[PDB]
Amino acid sequence: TVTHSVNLLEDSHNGKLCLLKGIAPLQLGNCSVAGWILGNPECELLISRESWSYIVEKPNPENGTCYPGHFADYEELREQLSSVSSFERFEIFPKESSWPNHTTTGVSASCSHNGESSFYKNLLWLTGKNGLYPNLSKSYANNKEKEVLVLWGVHHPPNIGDQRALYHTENAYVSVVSSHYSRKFTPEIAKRPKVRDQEGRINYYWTLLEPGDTIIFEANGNLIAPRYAFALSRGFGSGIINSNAPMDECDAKCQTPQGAINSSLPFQNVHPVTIGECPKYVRSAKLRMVTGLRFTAVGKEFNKLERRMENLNKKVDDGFIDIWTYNAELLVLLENERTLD
Amino acid sequence: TVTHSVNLLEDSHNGKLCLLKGIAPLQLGNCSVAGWILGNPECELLISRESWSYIVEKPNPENGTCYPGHFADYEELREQLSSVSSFERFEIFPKESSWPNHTTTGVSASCSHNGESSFYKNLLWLTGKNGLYPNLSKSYANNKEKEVLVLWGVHHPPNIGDQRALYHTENAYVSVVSSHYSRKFTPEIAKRPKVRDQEGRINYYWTLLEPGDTIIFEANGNLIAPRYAFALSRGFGSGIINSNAPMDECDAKCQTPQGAINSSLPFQNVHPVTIGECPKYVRSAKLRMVTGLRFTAVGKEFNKLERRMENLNKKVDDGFIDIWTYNAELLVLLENERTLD
Amino acid sequence: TVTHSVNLLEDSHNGKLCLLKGIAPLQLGNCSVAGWILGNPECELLISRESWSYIVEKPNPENGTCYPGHFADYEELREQLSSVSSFERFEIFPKESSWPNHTTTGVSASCSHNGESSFYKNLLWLTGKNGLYPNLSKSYANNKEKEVLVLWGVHHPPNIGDQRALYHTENAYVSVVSSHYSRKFTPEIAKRPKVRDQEGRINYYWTLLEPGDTIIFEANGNLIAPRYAFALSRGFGSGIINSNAPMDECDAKCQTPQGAINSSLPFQNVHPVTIGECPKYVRSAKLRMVTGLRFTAVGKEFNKLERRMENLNKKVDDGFIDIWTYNAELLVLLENERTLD
Ligand SMILES: *[C@@H]1O[C@H](CO)[C@@H](O[C@@H]2O[C@H](CO)[C@@H](O)[C@H](O)[C@H]2NC(C)=O)[C@H](O)[C@H]1NC(C)=O
Ligand SMILES: *[C@@H]1O[C@H](CO)[C@@H](O[C@@H]2O[C@H](CO)[C@@H](O)[C@H](O)[C@H]2NC(C)=O)[C@H](O)[C@H]1NC(C)=O
Ligand SMILES: *[C@@H]1O[C@H](CO)[C@@H](O[C@@H]2O[C@H](CO)[C@@H](O)[C@H](O)[C@H]2NC(C)=O)[C@H](O)[C@H]1NC(C)=O
Ligand SMILES: *[C@@H]1O[C@H](CO)[C@@H](O)[C@H](O)[C@H]1NC(C)=O
Ligand SMILES: *[C@@H]1O[C@H](CO)[C@@H](O)[C@H](O)[C@H]1NC(C)=O
Ligand SMILES: *[C@@H]1O[C@H](CO)[C@@H](O)[C@H](O)[C@H]1NC(C)=O
Ligand SMILES: *[C@@H]1O[C@H](CO)[C@@H](O)[C@H](O)[C@H]1NC(C)=O
Ligand SMILES: *[C@@H]1O[C@H](CO)[C@@H](O)[C@H](O)[C@H]1NC(C)=O
Ligand SMILES: *[C@@H]1O[C@H](CO)[C@@H](O)[C@H](O)[C@H]1NC(C)=O
Repeated sequence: TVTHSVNLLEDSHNGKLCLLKGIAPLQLGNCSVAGWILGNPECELLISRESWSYIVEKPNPENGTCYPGHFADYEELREQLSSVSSFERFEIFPKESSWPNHTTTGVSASCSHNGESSFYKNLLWLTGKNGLYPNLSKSYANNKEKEVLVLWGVHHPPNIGDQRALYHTENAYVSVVSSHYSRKFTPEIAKRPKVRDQEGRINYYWTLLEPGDTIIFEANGNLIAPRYAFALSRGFGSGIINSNAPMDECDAKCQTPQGAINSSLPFQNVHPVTIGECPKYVRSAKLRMVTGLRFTAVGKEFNKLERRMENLNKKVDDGFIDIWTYNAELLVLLENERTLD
Repeated sequence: TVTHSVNLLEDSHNGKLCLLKGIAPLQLGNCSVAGWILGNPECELLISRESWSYIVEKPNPENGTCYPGHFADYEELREQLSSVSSFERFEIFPKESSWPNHTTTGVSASCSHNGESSFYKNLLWLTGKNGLYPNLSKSYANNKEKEVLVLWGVHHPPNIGDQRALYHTENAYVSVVSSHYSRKFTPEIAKRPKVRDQEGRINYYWTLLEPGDTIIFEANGNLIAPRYAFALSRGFGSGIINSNAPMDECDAKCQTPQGAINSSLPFQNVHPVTIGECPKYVRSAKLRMVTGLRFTAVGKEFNKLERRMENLNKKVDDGFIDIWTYNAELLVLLENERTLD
Repeated sequence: TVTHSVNLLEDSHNGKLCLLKGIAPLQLGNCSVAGWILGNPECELLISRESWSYIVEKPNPENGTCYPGHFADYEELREQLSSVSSFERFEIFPKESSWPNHTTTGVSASCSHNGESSFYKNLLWLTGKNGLYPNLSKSYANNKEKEVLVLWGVHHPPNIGDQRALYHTENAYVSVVSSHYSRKFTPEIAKRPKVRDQEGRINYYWTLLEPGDTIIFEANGNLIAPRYAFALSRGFGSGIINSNAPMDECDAKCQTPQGAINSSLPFQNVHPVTIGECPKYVRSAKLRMVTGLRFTAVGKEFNKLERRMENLNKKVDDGFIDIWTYNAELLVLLENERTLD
């Protein structure tokens, strides 16, 4: 365009999910956030990962909720976990001593691992023993000085005989309480479409038990209790990135779902979603300054019933993306009009 | 302002709801979206309209929900239907063969047509027969390769005798299930203010059964079952316009609630809501460029309990409307300062 | 920077919560909005205040909900009350004649006043009498020509014996109905963490009964009925300000949580939240124009389960704050580049 000029825009991503500042992300792989937290057997991240720089999820992961059901506030949980830099996966309710008189080792084929029927690892499918499902009243007091992510579930069996078998009551209930949180779940029994060869459901629920707060579970049946929980360490700059790009042990300053960015420029256009010390996104292509003469992630953050939000958010993000872009162009269009003197 | 100048702003709307690209809108008239979908008798659009370019609703339509009650996620449904370019109204559950042993032809005065008591046309008010309301288990499998909008309802009668009469049970339930969607409704019996001379209620519910998914209804009473559903064809550019302006068989490129726009200009100010190839809205009035010398609809998108959203959305839309406007003015204010050379 | 210049930015707040246009705010003090509306005894604003220019709340007020429980749509109520310029606190259900055969004067230590156990003042804790809790069916018809804010509550006692004592039924219910509003509450009985030395809960509910609409309460127990309600007078410019700054009987044109603003300038940076005829916020510090040569409140508007909203709103507000700021700077940066001629 002119003899001397400087480009400000970076359009080249290394096409890989590098390290960030020398810390490594968490690759869920086939697994989704729901399976990871719940401990879907196919994930194997449980024992091995507790820290990262960012989380990596694939566009359409299939290994999430193995036993069909509704994961309440799934997207709110995603937004919670975006800011989690690390955590501690601890056995809030030890399987061995917490449930002496309840048949742990409830298992389903819908969650099979290596061919054998199994179940989530961070949860527990309680069932009666010796013909009893005695009322349970287990409690946990968050004394870890970090907010504790607790998971649990309620089994909505397909028929009354199944419930009578698992729990030996027709009219069971699940009560979960804390200092603020109070809720009661009754199982809904009904035949349903046979997802993953299973005709029942499990409703998955969660809450962030704050330090000092005490959470109580009461139940005469239908509880998928927690075996492990998570003590969360919040962190800025981290976040969740949806992508299927490969990784090497490259290190970078910025990261984006298509690839990392390792360049001094202020701007870029590969993708607005970004993590770390990164250039700022624009839609443009031609940011040249003459020197001579002649944010949050997106995509799965909202569910069916929230399409307003998405639209609104689509209206907002996209708006700003345009807005600043224009200004940026204008700024150079001004500056070139000036620095041509 | 100067000898030579070009105006960029269009402030003249033809005051009519023309055709768009030669396709005709859907004029609900007195009827609202709720009555249209539910099939409020006063609408008469059912047999006759299945396609359009945009939907037209009046500010305060009175012919919507004839039998009083809460239409769940009404606004979410509006946002769903904004993107519907057309659909197919089909008899998911034929009245004649789907309910052989249940008294169809339940009717109320609150939905009267031509003086005779009647009922919604896209719904069915089941009632017992021969002293029985046998449990029903009807199912539908979406094999139409398009997402299917299903409607239904639950009758909350004013008193226990009314329920015992209609359904011959005091403790009825309604279970609606799909691959994800699972829900259970119990009728709430109570005397209430006598809206449209009716002391009971009907809670209206809906869902988008995706292709291949199977929806099951179970009930021992209190079901207002569907007679017709809708297979949706999504479409960009379409949308919902709230207005009372008249129509002629004029054709236009753009449309707005006050009137259409047929002009080459890039900008305008008649209304931000617009459909089709349209000039872009601003608040301004004086966009002149010298050549010489000296989005989504709005208004009813949110309910009572969501006034944050509206405020937020009001904060956003109005913001951008201002923002760009300024820039536009600035752009000309700059350009005139330049093109005066 | 240059010999002649004018500053446009105001960075000095008087550090006090003055009057606005000569009208005085409402200082809740220790009390929060919830306690104020509910009538937490420690507030004493009830008899004495019904009008203001704005509301003042402290960052972490401790005197709100005295009897533990969930205040439904608390934040939506805050947003409702932001636009309330005044109201009329009237005894919708007179304690003396509305509940002849129900033991008013239910009291708890969790709401103690001056050492004596007491209870909210705008609510009523009904309890049985002479061994009966006869079904009640009290009603109110809004004939005040202003929307009426109604409050009520449901006692979820810690154990079945407590409920049997207060209400002499194990399976109570609370039905609240209006022309649109219909709802039913069943008490959930469970031992819980002993907040404010209380092991039960009260779920607080509200609604805006519009003029002409009739609200009906039905109950066989567990009702914390209303004693007073509020007829609301909407008003622009008013709002809610969260702060702990002191007050004098100073008068001002604008107000902000850190302090008032009394200055002619168009801009400022002390705080974006503002009330009244105020300069417009920016982040900047150096707005000088040469003449020579060389919105809504924020912070508590959303709850736990809504962190998307907050993020979104944080994304929006902060965005605009930046955006306009830039433009403003640009505008002067342009103008100085021009007015230096
Ligand atoms: C985990 O995902 C795998 C697939 O990624 C599931 O295994 C089977 O995958 C094939 C395709 O490779 C499907 O056709 C099968 O239907 C899958 N199995 C079943 C039983 O349907 C596996 O089921 C998933 N398991 C969990 C726990 O997520
Ligand atoms: C449809 O709306 C019409 C009015 O547009 C309703 O008919 C009556 O309208 C008059 C005013 O013209 C009202 O005073 C009456 O109260 C209305 N009827 C009743 C029974 O109140 C009609 O009821 C509506 N019907 C439906 C099914 O929407
Ligand atoms: C109102 O708030 C006061 C505190 O501002 C509460 O009174 C006690 O305050 C001290 C601290 O000054 C705490 O250590 C005590 O725990 C408080 N009392 C109790 C019983 O815990 C008072 O309880 C509050 N009351 C209401 C109705 O809000
Ligand atoms: C699922 O995970 C397994 C094990 O890592 C892998 O072999 C497979 O490729 C993954 N699924 C897909 C679609 O790649
Ligand atoms: C569990 O059951 C055994 C059965 O003998 C009993 O001895 C024991 O006390 C029970 N423990 C708990 C914690 O319920
Ligand atoms: C309602 O529809 C009827 C029939 O089209 C019409 O006569 C009437 O004018 C409509 N209502 C109003 C207020 O115009
Ligand atoms: C309906 O009832 C009739 C009564 O004789 C019975 O013959 C028939 O089998 C029933 N059909 C269904 C579908 O319930
Ligand atoms: C609570 O209110 C009382 C009475 O006005 C006051 O003495 C006390 O200082 C307030 N609390 C705090 C923390 O200031
Ligand atoms: C209240 O109870 C008394 C008991 O004698 C009875 O006389 C009176 O009719 C009752 N009133 C109401 C309103 O229930």
